[PDB]
Amino acid sequence: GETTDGVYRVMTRRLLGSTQVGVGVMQEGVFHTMWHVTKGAALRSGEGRLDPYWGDVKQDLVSYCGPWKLDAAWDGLSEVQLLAVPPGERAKNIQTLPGIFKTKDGDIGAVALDYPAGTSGSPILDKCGRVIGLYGNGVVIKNGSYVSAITQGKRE
Amino acid sequence: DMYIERAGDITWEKDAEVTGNSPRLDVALDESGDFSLVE
Ligand SMILES: O=C(Nc1ccc2c(c1)CNC2)c1cc(F)c2[nH]ccc2c1
Repeated sequence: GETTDGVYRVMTRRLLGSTQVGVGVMQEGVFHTMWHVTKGAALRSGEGRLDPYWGDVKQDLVSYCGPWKLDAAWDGLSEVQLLAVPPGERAKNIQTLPGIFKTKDGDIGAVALDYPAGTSGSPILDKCGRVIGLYGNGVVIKNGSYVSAITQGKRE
Repeated sequence: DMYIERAGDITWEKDAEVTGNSPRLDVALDESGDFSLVE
C-alpha cells in the first residue's frame, strides 16, 4: 500500500469503533514502532501487508519489511521535538529539553511530556529532523505522570 | 487486524510549543522491557 516516508498511526477495529493503539515511523521502506504497540503482529496498509522483520521485547522495538534504519542519537545537550500523534488529534511538534534515565548499563535520554498511551511510537527529533528515538517506554513518577525514555534501535 | 494511516511528514518545526522539564531519574530495566524507579 502506502510506503511513503513519514509518521503513521497504528489503528485497530478489534475494540469499539476504530481505536488508536500507537504510532510509527516509515523510513527507507521500513516501518518502525514499539513492540508493545503491535506485539509483533502483522500490519495492513490499505490492500498491502507489512510482515515483521526484527523485534526485541527488552529494547521494546520492532521493524516491518526490513531491518531497523533509524540510527540518529541525542547529543546530550540540545532540545528535541516530540512529533506527538495523539488519538483523534492532529500530529503536533512539542519542543523540550530531555532529562536522563541513569541505569547500570549507562545513561539514556528521557522526555517528560504527558500523552495518552496510544501516542506510543511517536518519533523524537533532533534539529535536523532526524529520528533520535521513539516515545512510549518509561516510568511513572510520584505525580502519577509519565516520563518516557528516548528509545533508539541499532542499524546494521 | 491492525492497520496504518499516514499522519504527516517528519520535520522539525521552528517556534514550536516549548514545554516539559528535564528530570534525572535512577531506573532499572527488566527482561520484559519494563522500566522501574530505583531509590
Ligand atoms: O504503558 C505504557 N507503555 C508500555 C506498555 C507496555 C510495555 C512497555 C511500555 C514496555 N514493556 C511492555 C505507556 C506509554 C505511554 F506513552 C504512556 N503515557 C502515559 C502513560 C503511559 C504508559
